Amino acid sequence: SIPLGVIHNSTLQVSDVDKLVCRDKLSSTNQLRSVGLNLEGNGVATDVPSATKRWGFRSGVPPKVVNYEAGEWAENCYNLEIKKPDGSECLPAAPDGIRGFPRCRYVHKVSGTGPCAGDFAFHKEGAFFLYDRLASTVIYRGTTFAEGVVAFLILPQAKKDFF
Amino acid sequence: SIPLGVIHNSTLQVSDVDKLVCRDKLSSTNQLRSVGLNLEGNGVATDVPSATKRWGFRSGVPPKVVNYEAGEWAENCYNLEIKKPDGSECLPAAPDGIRGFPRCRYVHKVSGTGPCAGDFAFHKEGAFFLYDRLASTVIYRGTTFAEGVVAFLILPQAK
Amino acid sequence: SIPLGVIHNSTLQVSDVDKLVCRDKLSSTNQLRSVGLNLEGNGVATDVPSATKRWGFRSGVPPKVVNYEAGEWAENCYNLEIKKPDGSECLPAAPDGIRGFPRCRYVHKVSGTGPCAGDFAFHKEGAFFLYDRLASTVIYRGTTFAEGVVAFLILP
Amino acid sequence: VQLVQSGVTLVQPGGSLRVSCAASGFTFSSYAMSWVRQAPGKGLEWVSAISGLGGSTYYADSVKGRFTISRDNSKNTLYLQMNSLRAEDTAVYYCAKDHRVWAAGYHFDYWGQGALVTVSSASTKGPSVFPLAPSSTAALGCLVKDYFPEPVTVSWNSGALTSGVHTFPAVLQSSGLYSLSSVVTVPSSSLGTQTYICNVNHKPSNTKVDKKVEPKS
Amino acid sequence: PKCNPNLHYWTTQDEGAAIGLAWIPYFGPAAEGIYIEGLMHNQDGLICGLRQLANETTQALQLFLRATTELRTFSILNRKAIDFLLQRWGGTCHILGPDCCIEP
Amino acid sequence: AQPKCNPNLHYWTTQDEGAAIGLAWIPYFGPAAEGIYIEGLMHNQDGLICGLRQLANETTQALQLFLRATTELRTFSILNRKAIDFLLQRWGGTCHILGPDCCIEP
Amino acid sequence: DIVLTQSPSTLSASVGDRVTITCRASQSISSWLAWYQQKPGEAPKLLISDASSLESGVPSRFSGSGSGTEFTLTISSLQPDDFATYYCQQYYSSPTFGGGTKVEIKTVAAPSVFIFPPSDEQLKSGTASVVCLLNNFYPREAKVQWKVDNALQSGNSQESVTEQDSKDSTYSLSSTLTLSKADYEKHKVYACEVTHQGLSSPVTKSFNRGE
Ligand SMILES: *[C@@H]1O[C@H](CO)[C@@H](O[C@@H]2O[C@H](CO)[C@@H](O[C@@H]3O[C@H](CO[C@H]4O[C@H](CO)[C@@H](O)[C@H](O)[C@@H]4O[C@@H]4O[C@H](CO)[C@@H](O[C@@H]5O[C@H](CO)[C@H](O)[C@H](O)[C@H]5O)[C@H](O)[C@H]4NC(C)=O)[C@@H](O)[C@H](O[C@H]4O[C@H](CO)[C@@H](O)[C@H](O)[C@@H]4O[C@@H]4O[C@H](CO)[C@@H](O)[C@H](O)[C@H]4NC(C)=O)[C@@H]3O)[C@H](O)[C@H]2NC(C)=O)[C@H](O)[C@H]1NC(C)=O
Ligand SMILES: *[C@@H]1O[C@H](CO)[C@@H](O[C@@H]2O[C@H](CO)[C@@H](O[C@@H]3O[C@H](CO[C@H]4O[C@H](CO)[C@@H](O)[C@H](O)[C@@H]4O[C@@H]4O[C@H](CO)[C@@H](O[C@@H]5O[C@H](CO)[C@H](O)[C@H](O)[C@H]5O)[C@H](O)[C@H]4NC(C)=O)[C@@H](O)[C@H](O[C@H]4O[C@H](CO)[C@@H](O)[C@H](O)[C@@H]4O[C@@H]4O[C@H](CO)[C@@H](O)[C@H](O)[C@H]4NC(C)=O)[C@@H]3O)[C@H](O)[C@H]2NC(C)=O)[C@H](O)[C@H]1NC(C)=O
Ligand SMILES: *[C@@H]1O[C@H](CO)[C@@H](O[C@@H]2O[C@H](CO)[C@@H](O[C@@H]3O[C@H](CO[C@H]4O[C@H](CO)[C@@H](O)[C@H](O)[C@@H]4O[C@@H]4O[C@H](CO)[C@@H](O)[C@H](O)[C@H]4NC(C)=O)[C@@H](O)[C@H](O[C@H]4O[C@H](CO)[C@@H](O)[C@H](O)[C@@H]4O[C@@H]4O[C@H](CO)[C@@H](O)[C@H](O)[C@H]4NC(C)=O)[C@@H]3O)[C@H](O)[C@H]2NC(C)=O)[C@H](O)[C@H]1NC(C)=O
Ligand SMILES: *[C@@H]1O[C@H](CO[C@@H]2O[C@@H](C)[C@@H](O)[C@@H](O)[C@@H]2O)[C@@H](O[C@@H]2O[C@H](CO)[C@@H](O)[C@H](O)[C@H]2NC(C)=O)[C@H](O)[C@H]1NC(C)=O
Ligand SMILES: *[C@@H]1O[C@H](CO)[C@@H](O)[C@H](O)[C@H]1NC(C)=O
Ligand SMILES: *[C@@H]1O[C@H](CO)[C@@H](O)[C@H](O)[C@H]1NC(C)=O
Repeated sequence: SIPLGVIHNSTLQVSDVDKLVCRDKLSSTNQLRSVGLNLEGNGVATDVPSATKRWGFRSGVPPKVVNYEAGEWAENCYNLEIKKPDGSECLPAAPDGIRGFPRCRYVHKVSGTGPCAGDFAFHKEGAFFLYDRLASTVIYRGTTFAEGVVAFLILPQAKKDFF
Repeated sequence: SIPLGVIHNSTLQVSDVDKLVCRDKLSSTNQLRSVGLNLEGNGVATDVPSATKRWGFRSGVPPKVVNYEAGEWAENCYNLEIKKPDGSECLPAAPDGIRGFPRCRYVHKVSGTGPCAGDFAFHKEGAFFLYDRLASTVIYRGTTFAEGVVAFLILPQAK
Repeated sequence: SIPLGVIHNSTLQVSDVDKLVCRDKLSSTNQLRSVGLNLEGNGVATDVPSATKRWGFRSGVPPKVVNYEAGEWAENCYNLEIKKPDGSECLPAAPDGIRGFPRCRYVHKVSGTGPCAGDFAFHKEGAFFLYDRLASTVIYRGTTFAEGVVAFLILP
Repeated sequence: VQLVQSGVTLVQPGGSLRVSCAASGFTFSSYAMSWVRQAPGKGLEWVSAISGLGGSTYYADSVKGRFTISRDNSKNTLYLQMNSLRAEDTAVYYCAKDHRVWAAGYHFDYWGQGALVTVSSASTKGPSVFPLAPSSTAALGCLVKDYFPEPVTVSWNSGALTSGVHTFPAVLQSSGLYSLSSVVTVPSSSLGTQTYICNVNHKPSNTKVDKKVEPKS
Repeated sequence: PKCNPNLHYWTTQDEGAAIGLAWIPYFGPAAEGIYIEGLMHNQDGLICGLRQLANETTQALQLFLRATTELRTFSILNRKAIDFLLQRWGGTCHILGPDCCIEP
Repeated sequence: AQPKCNPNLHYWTTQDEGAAIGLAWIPYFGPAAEGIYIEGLMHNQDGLICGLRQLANETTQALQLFLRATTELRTFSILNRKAIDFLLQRWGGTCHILGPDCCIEP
Repeated sequence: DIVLTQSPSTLSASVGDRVTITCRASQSISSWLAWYQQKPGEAPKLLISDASSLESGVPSRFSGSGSGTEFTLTISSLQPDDFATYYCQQYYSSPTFGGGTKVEIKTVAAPSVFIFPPSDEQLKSGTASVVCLLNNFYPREAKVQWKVDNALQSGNSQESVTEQDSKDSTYSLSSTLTLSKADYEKHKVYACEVTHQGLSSPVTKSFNRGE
């Protein structure tokens, strides 16, 4: 089961699947929210050379996309134009309904030649590539993105801490 | 949230979200069904000159599609083939799985040249463009459509 | 009223829509599962000539795709490359996200000319065409598939 | 096509109050209503809105917590239930009807007379009348102090002197007690031979006092 | 506001008519002919009120369509069924309570 | 002594009921896709912000196995499925009064 | 959210004079705008809606124009009934009313200055209030400062302005200075300074305590 966080009065704990607590009250589906959090903001140095190390190309694995409703302002964002020595495009075109990251204070352009072994590019650490309300495991050409991860939490009704 | 009407007996009333009535019974998912209603019933003019004025082109807004299970027979329906002086098509091609309106008594075909100030065409009044069980905010080329809006109601079928 | 089977005592009992059984317990969504079953289990002829006769071309019917979580190892699988006398392609290309069948002991490849009067190719008996966790009513070009049917069960 | 609000109301801090907006002369359910409040000396402020059907309810960011709006199509009446009242919420509340759009937009052609709600919460007490002695044409007046709540009526000689009389609007004080001042201008020669008595009639506190103004050295 | 007291609606129903032999994909019905016809009449309230709800439903639906990133949203109906169940039994159900639907 | 986490969370999000007005939802006169989002800031709390970053990093492990198993290119039902499991665990089986699994108080 | 602003607050005008009010919204609300009219003690009355079309029963002289952010309400001829506060509401964003435009008529009159000491009965209660009276002065603009022993007093003064009188068309203003019994006795001299357009030199009226 995918982990699900719960919020308590000025305290946050995690809800186990097996344990059944009747104290928790879910009045409506609006309470549930998906929040993306960028990996850049927590605990890593933001620089172009280190970003290339984390990304890598792999084949035989189909891409998967998951939507995230909530997101965080990104200080650094990456736009990729990458081709091969023959001029072919390493990254696939962005599908319909997918847009660049909404909030980016600085967008670093990267245009360079690379070997590109494999059809799609995946993250070595496993961090998702943020997009506009869609998290994807593969990079898309000419689309501003951020490195981030998604969480699922339950929001309390009595007081509004989020949204 | 989204308004949801309930029908107790042969009358439609709406229940506010905050209040909770236990007498209301939802037996299965089949009770809930989405019904589109065409603008013809609302007494608006169905003439071609007024319909083209209500529609307008806009960019920067992505298209959205919503499904409706039930729909109403339309007396007047519109099919659009529209190009510019350079021959470019203002409206996009119909996506896979989308078809024209099933029941239309009259299909108006209007082919003329005009400027499009936007990538997609939206309804100024906000009415959805009817299709085959898919409602979209943008017009699609060469697909018969009707002007309508969608509602969601609860039906107490078995008791 | 899609049929839903339940296994309680390891014997099939029938759940009528009107009936309500409180003893059955649904703890989580993982309990529910969709299992496809191939026609090979039903004793149908597994040779290519019988399979191509069951399929036929039809227009005016849009294709539909349904997902199945579980599937069965197939002894025989069929891949179709079929064109017309003018060289046009009889079947459409496989859509994105759809892949060939993972487990096939024998993959029969038929490349030949055929009448292909229709937009899509459908099964006369009504059996679905197995695909990687996606069941489709129409055949796709150059994609290994199996003939099967889908069921929905509750796991205790 | 007329909307009727509640006449008068008075409350306490955090108190609960209901305002009823009556509607007649035209189809109610067809249109969507809304509430608009006007603070004294301040511009109009939108309170809450409800759709013609009643399924959708709308509240302001400040008003969403403590206010609740409801309407009944059968009675053609709009009820705004007010909870957790504050001093900032003291305003005349208006209810109106849609000008043009049918259950779509919030335009307002026709407004109700308005309902007065005062959350100041102060014990009702009689006003203290202090006369203002003239000087040296001569000006004299009476000062009303520490009165609650509104209104306060000022008349001279039981209305015998209506002319050259200026009743200034009420002013709120730091203590939360209103104060009013009224003056009159009369000839200097007529001051000695005539007597001027200001009448203050306060209904809630039942305080009616007539204070004559005499200038002495 | 002009209203049409007669509602002639075309729709498909899964449960209502199960005929058989029409499910086979080769011999199945044409795209134009799958729909069935129905007529609603002799009612002043139900027919006109339905048109009133859909005109107003567009307001809340538009904000939902803008919020969702899906090009095609089929989950609107499924979400309401969850909210209905969550409002009553989501929390602890107290016997003889206003929110709880339990009667001894 | 642990300033690796950022206690200030400035978040971009969408607006559910935020705007109660009815003259702007129409897409033609509506705001652009870039401008629909609303901003908010959470501050002066160390626990709530850091714990949020902690859960998603751990959730990524279990989430990856789900995306690989499902053939859907885009899965929007992950959050909605959780709401179904919430109700199924409590009221799915026979609910016994004064029981541990059943939520009923007399 | 979005809050529109009004350039004129108080505009002087006369009968039969063209009046133009400018209401500019911060964002682009396109053509959705309305103007309202509120008389003293009276409910607001709809003047115009959508900035193009006039409500039925509204005089034809009133008109408006402008698109997008810019809006102008224009009255070709002003009438006696036309004196009221005007607000502009835009329906695009959260409902927001303007600051309002009050319309008045503007000769010049000289303010009469009258200062009254606290009454003797008021002293026994322990509170002393000094009242400075301004009467029969238009235009409306005026400024009243309190000077106690040649010292400016800020925050301790309360003022009120009456409505224009129909007959003589003259406003009246009263300023009240409230102090404790002890503070009043310490300072011997209390003064009231009045600044007005009619008076070339601001006139000051002062009195001595206990005199
Ligand atoms: C839910 O159902 C609702 C009800 O049906 C529906 O609400 C409708 O919304 C429509 C939005 O577009 C609205 O259409 C507007 O109508 C304006 C009126 O124009 C008159 O003249 C037109 C040209 O001849 C006619 O075609 C119109 O029918 C209309 O004619 C009559 O007008 C009177 C009022 O003058 C009206 O009486 C009203 O009746 C109702 C009850 O029925 C109430 O009793 C009202 O109190 C009463 O006043 C009549 O009903 C009406 N019809 C008949 C047969 O008599 C029109 O002016 C609007 O155009 C402007 O906006 C559009 C937006 O697209 C712009 O494109 C356009 O350019 C206009 O802007 C101005 O254009 C001028 C051009 O010369 C220009 O000079 C100006 O500068 C410019 N203004 C600027 C830039 O600011 C618009 O078409 C319709 O009236 C509404 N329905 C009703 C009954 O009022 C709602 O949409 C539905 N919702 C959904 C989701 O489906
Ligand atoms: C959740 O959040 C977690 C925390 O952010 C995150 O955990 C991170 O996982 C990463 C896994 O990839 C991990 O990165 C690894 O780090 C290894 C350490 O090498 C250090 O030194 C190198 C040489 O100078 C540097 O280049 C490296 O950047 C790295 O930098 C230092 O790392 C240490 C160790 O963590 C760190 O010290 C730690 O500090 C904290 C306090 O800050 C505590 O005190 C700890 O006790 C202390 O250890 C330093 O701070 C840090 N420096 C600075 C300046 O901060 C590195 O060796 C790894 O690379 C190789 O190993 C992996 C193992 O498989 C290979 O995958 C990888 O590709 C490398 O292997 C070689 O790669 C070559 C290039 O591709 C290839 O050619 C070779 O073939 C291949 N080798 C072989 C045999 O094939 C790796 O970079 C990171 O450190 C973790 N975070 C932290 C803070 O430590 C987690 O991923 C998140 N999860 C999700 C789901 O979001
Ligand atoms: C669920 O599981 C079900 C059970 O397995 C399964 O049902 C199966 O459905 C298919 C439907 O096509 C059916 O196939 C039909 O079989 C008819 C029987 O034909 C005989 O003879 C042939 C030739 O020798 C044998 O190969 C057959 O096995 C069968 O032998 C036995 O016959 C007896 C009856 O006497 C049965 O009881 C036995 O079961 C059967 N088998 C065995 C092992 O004993 C066959 O006639 C059918 O052909 C006709 O109908 C088609 C319908 O589309 C036409 O397309 C076709 O052209 C034929 O129509 C006419 O036939 C005339 C005959 O001469 C011709 O002259 C005409 O020209 C021709 N056309 C016209 C227009 O007139 C058909 O092939 C299977 O038999 C059946 N399974 C079983 C076990 O019976 C379901 O599909 C499963 N569903 C799912 C979803 O999986
Ligand atoms: C969450 O809790 C705060 C504060 O509550 C106190 O501090 C907590 C950490 C915990 O120790 C509690 O047991 C304490 O009571 C709430 O803030 C107060 O809420 C009350 C109403 O419940 C209100 O009267 C006070 O003015 C608030 N301020 C205080 C007491 O500091 C808060 O309302 C709770 N809800 C959330 C999630 O914000
Ligand atoms: C059903 O609706 C009709 C409407 O005329 C009403 O008379 C009746 O009381 C309602 N209830 C029934 C028939 O149980
Ligand atoms: C299930 O069936 C088996 C068959 O051997 C039987 O022994 C058992 O009692 C049945 N019930 C349960 C709960 O296992």
